[PDB]
Amino acid sequence: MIIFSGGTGTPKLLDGLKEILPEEELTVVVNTAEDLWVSGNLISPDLDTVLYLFSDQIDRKRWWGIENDTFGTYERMKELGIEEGLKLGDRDRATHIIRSNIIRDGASLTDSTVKLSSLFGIKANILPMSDDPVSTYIETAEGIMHFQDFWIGKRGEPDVRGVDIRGVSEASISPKVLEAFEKEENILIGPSNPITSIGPIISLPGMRELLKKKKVVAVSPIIGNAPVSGPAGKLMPACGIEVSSMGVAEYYQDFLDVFVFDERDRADEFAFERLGCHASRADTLMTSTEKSKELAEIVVQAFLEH
Amino acid sequence: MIIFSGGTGTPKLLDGLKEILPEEELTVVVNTAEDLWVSGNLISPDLDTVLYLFSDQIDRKRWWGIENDTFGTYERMKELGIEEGLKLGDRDRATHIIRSNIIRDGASLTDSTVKLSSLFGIKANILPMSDDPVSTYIETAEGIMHFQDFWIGKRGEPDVRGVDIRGVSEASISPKVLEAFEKEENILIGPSNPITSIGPIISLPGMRELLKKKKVVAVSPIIGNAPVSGPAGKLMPACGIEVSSMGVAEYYQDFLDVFVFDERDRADEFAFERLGCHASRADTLMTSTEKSKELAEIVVQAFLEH
Repeated sequence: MIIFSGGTGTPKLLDGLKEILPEEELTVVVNTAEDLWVSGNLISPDLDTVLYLFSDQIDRKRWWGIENDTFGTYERMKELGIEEGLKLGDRDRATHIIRSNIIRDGASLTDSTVKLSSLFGIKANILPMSDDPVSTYIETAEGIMHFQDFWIGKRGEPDVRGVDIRGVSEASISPKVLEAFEKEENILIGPSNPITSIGPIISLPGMRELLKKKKVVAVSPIIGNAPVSGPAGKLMPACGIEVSSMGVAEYYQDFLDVFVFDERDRADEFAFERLGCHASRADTLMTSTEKSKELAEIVVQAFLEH
Repeated sequence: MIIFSGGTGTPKLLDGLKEILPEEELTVVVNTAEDLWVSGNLISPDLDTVLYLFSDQIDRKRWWGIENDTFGTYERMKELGIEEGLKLGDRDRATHIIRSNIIRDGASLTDSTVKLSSLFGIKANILPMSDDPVSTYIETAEGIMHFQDFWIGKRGEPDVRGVDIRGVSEASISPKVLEAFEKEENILIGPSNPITSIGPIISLPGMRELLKKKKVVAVSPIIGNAPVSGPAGKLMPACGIEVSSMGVAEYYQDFLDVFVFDERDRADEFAFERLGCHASRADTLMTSTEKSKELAEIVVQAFLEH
């Protein structure tokens, strides 16, 4: 199975999915539009969260970075009054370095990910959406900046007026992802930000037509009129998208077969049918692995049913 | 006073010199032929050792790196079986990052040294010999490799048959070093390897002729027929130079004015006179700060006696 992952939502679901399906059969296509070179090394946050999740080292408190990691370099630089831009732990930096040394030798982002997977003892097939650079810029009132500066540097406080994913049009779907699509038929879109987390992946050239030829299931990241977390509350409207389960559904309308939204919503299931997709409800608020596992089972059943 | 520094000998002597002269008056011109980009960031080992020595953070046990530094990142990669090429501490890596972010922004190695000096609160004037890239390669029976590969990777075991300082002829003396020379009259060559620690500096185009117009004092790094530490024993003969204080003096013959070698030698003062330089002996074996101080005093006396 192929899972489109980005943000913190999907990795939480993958946390449960990896408990009901053989790891080898799990192919995670990760968003790279957040990738940034920092302190000489490439940081692929969405790629690393999945790598750490599948290697039991993810920090389940923030759902990014390594559990109880040290910050020697980060602290020393802070004493000198220098800010790396994000809290880079020492063990986490090793991943950036190992990945970047591979890239500096000529290998691709996919190559480094495959290697990191072996080093971490991961059986799942973790792959970046593309081997090409893609960056997400948020057009706010205070000017145009990178997603990082906006979400981390500004705590997402600024007001968003637009979103720009640069390079996506010029990018190419990873060769190994196209290979996976050649042997797969089920695609799961995790409950993440449709604009900045998932959008980049589906925005790649040839992806929309590729999804149309497959069974696609998606889980709503919104439980009502606002997402469980993330800057989805601002980024979505700024793109002319209603912040609701119905909005997300309409967004994937072109290729969505099955949709799964939260119980609390209790929305017109007949309305979803109008969009051309079968919808069902479940508890999408994953407060623990067990809750994630229960949502993963409902999702699997969604693929099995006809 | 200007001091040419490289290796571990000169910084040990600087440790004593900074105790008997005002630090603001010490300008250190540092070797950069050992500089390497490692794990995404530039490492200038000779520059850093001096930076750490003048900021009271040098590790006096190995005379490189920071005292009681942590190795979170280094250890993590070791567990994964990946070697960076040398033991990089977390605090030390901060220095490489701060320096590299500056170079990445478009500034020079000298510019980054000025900034790091401010951050560290150093009064001494630390300058790299040149802003241009220079790399020391060691020609062995097993093949040609970088100094680091030979000294750290192979532990200095290979049989040395040649030394190649690449880029030195294309490199230029740092403009700030030329400016410092314009105002200085006394130049000191610390007791370091004359081939790879001092050699690169005096090999820069125009440097030799520049040294002739000044009062130069050198301290022999050889006691007897071998150096106190380092691979000078292999590198010197591999360049047709006899491993002795006399060999060192002949190497600097073109500009040496005063030579200081160890007492354990008792060599013909007529021999040195023939080379055109006043010579005297002293205990050049610096086993402690006090011994370095004692040797630094004799060195200052050498400049005073003229």
